[PDB]
Amino acid sequence: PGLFLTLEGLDGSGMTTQARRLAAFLEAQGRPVLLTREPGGGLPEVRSLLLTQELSPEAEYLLFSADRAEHVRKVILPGLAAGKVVISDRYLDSSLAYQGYGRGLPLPWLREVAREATRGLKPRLTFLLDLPPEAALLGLEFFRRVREGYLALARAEPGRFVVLDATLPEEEIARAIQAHLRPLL
Amino acid sequence: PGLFLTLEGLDGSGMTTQARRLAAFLEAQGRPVLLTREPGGGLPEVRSLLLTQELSPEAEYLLFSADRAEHVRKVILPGLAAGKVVISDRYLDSSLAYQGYGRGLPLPWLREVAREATRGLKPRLTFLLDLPPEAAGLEFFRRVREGYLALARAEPGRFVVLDATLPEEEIARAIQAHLRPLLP
Repeated sequence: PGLFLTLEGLDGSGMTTQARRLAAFLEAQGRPVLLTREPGGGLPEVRSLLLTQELSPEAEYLLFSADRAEHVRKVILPGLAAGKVVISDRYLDSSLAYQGYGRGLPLPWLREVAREATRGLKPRLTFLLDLPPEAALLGLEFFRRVREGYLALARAEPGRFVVLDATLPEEEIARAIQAHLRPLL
Repeated sequence: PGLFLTLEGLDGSGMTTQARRLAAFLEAQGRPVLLTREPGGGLPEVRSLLLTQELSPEAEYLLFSADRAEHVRKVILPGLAAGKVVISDRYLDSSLAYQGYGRGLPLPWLREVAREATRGLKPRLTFLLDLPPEAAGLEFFRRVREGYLALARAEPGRFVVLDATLPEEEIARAIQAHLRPLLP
């Protein structure tokens, strides 16, 4: 059957740690799991470029989208087809937050592009690890737009987003995530 | 105000040669010219990623679009703003023909992606060098070749369809003939 779960938030919100703890939880339960991430899960070279290059928001988004399109087709959908729980550390909501709310691109266009890039694939649950930019493990105005952008996305889809306080101890966050996930297993 | 011109067609149709000769002709008319190309005129690294093995048509198109977005923004629009004739060896019609007609991606999606990527910028004229597909698998090239001709049928004022098998000098003179009413 397969279950698709994502993690989202600012860099340093503990997403990689929590994706690893979630994967381990599922391993403990005997449930096959695939852990993956964006950018780079589709086209690793995109990650390397976005690291080095200054690009227009449109070009940045379109590169992210290409990576995502490959990621969905070659990694995520085949994992789900095998009945795995697939966890992605970042997915489309990251582009919406950073390129949309952060860099100002219009959301309906972002979503139209994404419609064919993702083959319409949506996470069943998305865990947003919310904190102020100053708490992540001026220049801050961008990151505040992104943080508020994520909160905006979450309030628009309360049936998909679970918003957690990312400044809580690591173990407590993991237990909150497990609690939210248990009904879906 | 500038003038935006493109060349299109199958690879080996002589597009690069015609782009070059066109730039020369225009400079001889005292017109400043910017000669550019896709892929690579926006993000030269897109050429490596484009060769990625078994790349999905969607990913391929999105890669071309990223380069195209940077190309329009950083090269072509600033060129036009400076009053240059900008000639691009390939532009959006390349994606529509190859990724749309060839690889089967839906045209309306290709266009909606392109709307922001290109900021609606369209060439005044596009010279389509129509080449037999066996000269460019063959089934793919036949779709692409025919796809281009469909595009040209659909926008008959913008497209100038030329026989790629004619001598270079004849093609160049035909391009020159279509351009004279846009020059003083």
